[PDB]
Amino acid sequence: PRRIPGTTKVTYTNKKGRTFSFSVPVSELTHPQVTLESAAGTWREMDTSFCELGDIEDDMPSPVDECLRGGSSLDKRLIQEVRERFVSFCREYVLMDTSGMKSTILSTELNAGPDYEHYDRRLRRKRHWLAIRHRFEDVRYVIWPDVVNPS
Amino acid sequence: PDVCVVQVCDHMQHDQGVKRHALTITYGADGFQLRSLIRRVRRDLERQLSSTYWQCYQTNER
Amino acid sequence: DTEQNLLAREQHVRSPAYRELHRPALTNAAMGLYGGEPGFEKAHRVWVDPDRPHIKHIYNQTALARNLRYARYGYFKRDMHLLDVDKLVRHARLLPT
Amino acid sequence: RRSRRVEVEPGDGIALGE
Amino acid sequence: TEGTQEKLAAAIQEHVQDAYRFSGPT
Amino acid sequence: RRDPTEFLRVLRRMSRTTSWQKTMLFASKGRMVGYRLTREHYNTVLFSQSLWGRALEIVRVVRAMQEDKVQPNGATYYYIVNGMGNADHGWNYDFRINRRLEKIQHWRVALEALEACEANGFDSTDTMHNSALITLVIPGFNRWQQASLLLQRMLREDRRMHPTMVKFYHDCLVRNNRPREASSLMRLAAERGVHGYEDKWEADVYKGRPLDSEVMNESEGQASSLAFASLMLRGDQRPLPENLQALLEEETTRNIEAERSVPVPFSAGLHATEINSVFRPRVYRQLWYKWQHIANRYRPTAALKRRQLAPRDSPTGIPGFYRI
RNA sequence: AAAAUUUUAGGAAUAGUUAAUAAUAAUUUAUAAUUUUGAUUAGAUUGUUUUGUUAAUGCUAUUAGAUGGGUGUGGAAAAAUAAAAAAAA
Ligand SMILES: [Mg+2]
Repeated sequence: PRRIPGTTKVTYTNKKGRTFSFSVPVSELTHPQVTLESAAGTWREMDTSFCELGDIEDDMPSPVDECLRGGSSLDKRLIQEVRERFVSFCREYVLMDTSGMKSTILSTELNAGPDYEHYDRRLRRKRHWLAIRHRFEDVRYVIWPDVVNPS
Repeated sequence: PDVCVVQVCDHMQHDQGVKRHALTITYGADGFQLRSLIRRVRRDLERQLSSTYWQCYQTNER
Repeated sequence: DTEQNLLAREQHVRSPAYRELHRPALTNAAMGLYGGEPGFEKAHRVWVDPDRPHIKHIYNQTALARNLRYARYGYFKRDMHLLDVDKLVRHARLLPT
Repeated sequence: RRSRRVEVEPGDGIALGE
Repeated sequence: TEGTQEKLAAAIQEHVQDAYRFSGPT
Repeated sequence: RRDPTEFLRVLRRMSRTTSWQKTMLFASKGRMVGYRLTREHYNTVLFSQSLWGRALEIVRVVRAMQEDKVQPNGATYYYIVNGMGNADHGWNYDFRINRRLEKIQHWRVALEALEACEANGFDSTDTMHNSALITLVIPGFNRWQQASLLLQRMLREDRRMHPTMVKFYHDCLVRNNRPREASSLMRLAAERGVHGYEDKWEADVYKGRPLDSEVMNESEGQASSLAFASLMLRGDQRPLPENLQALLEEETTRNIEAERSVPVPFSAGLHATEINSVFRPRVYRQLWYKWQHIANRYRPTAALKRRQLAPRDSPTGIPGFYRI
């Protein structure tokens, strides 16, 4: 914690021309001026890219999505992390408990997805398979690079 | 500024016949360090206040 | 020549305004409680497209939700600047000459 | 009431003399 | 194809009036 | 479009009177007809979702608030972190309540709001940090490493622990086989004066033992005491020779995994903490918002009996009380 | 295991969902299932030619019971308390 100095010196010139220092007691602010409705644009926002919702226009957020967001892919343990996350993703897709999940064509879900109550029973496995496909198109050259020491 | 008016107002209701306090400290101008003031209030009340739960935090610049 | 009109219809269907306008009816868990609150004790207004319906059996013959009388010409005279006249000729009742 | 500083202040500017 | 946005605005405004029915009087 | 003050006046009432679905319908469809939603519009919507504990709806409001370039204040972060703690969880008989809560990272949004509260300059409250620790700990979630580091910096900021947070965090550590972290939690809550824990104080049997993390990097790098530093002795015990003790140490680690692999036949694959642990917030049983109840479990059905509030063949004003 | 018969002064949607199945323990298929001949939820709620009344195929009353996480024991959970149901001379 840094303490406020309290006093400041400002330069004042008289009518003759002599300059000296007014000592002004000043204190700094501590709280942001957020009560005004004007938006400056300089505030740290909250990340919500990892959340899974019922947005059918998006993909299901996998952990591999945070591993391909602009890192150094030539690092070896990052390749191992990508590999084990894709293995866990495919294994949790294969060993998924499909007891209550049913996929019948319902007419009322035409201009939307399945409803919010039937997300886990209708939308979950299809979004999981589409996420597996869309990650396989991004990862298959990292785990299995083309033949020209390996990672 | 050269003058400063402060207000210490707590609203005392009756929660099952027992008093509960909702206390607000309000300054008159900006610059006065409330973040350093609250930790002085917070250190004093950790030994002297017997209740279930209590908070102390800064809501505005004043 | 038909590929342009078919692709335009297929892109009009997948537009977000068409999918927002033709949303299904809101459930009772989506509206709120079991009832008593005005405005949230029923569902909202459901709009259907007669060529690509998102519900089966567009019309009904119930006592209170009876809607065959509201499909006739005159209720679509409110919006003739936005109207589609081929859908008006195919799906309307009591049209004049 | 704010105590007077031991240095000069802008509040003493009218006492500076024009 | 072009007049679906104003129809959507009229539908959402009707839904907002049906939600305004919660307030009751005035 | 009527008056925008009338639009805010109905939004002020529905967050105050009725449930969470009314403010989500009004603010979303009101945004599509052109009502400019300011911060006081989003704070009333986020008050209603934080009360009912809608963890999916808080993410959808905070996505729309950042799209409209509305800067949140400290009252907004007070509703985001406290609203993730009020989320429904737990298990009915073999039926998981709110199984879609796990794929949302609602513990991470409650942690993201705490980082964005301190970075923007606001002062986070003591009930935010207790509600942020709850979201890592609740029986659908096993995150005790992150909850210990959150509790470690909570004591350095001179916060006081909530009695609901200690009840959840003690049950998470005994579920994840941590008796040292659970005995140090009951020892901590008794010394700080947490209500309900002033009688539960346990002796520290791990006083001479080092931490489990510093054992592991020491084993990678006195050589007789290097391999058996993790082995716990009573004082009246001595180790074997190192060729005999290492054959005995792998005897125990194959017997522990043999006893942990056999399933209990009537548990549905659940720990005994998670059996009969259905959670809904305090709004579900005849109660409204209070600040000191962060993640308040709904009161039992034995609190309000029927036929003592209204006579026979007469309606009672409790529509959803006895329904769990 | 089946048929069968409930009520709401201001009447609308419902779903761990229907059928098939080389499928105990459903990674599949389907134009699936309930409901305006009144469903689901919410309110009230053991039912019962046993009660009362009347000239009355009308109106009006009810107290036999049961109980998916307390223990996989036991043939059967009905088990934390009952003046008999006399419980191995
Ligand atoms: Mg088949």
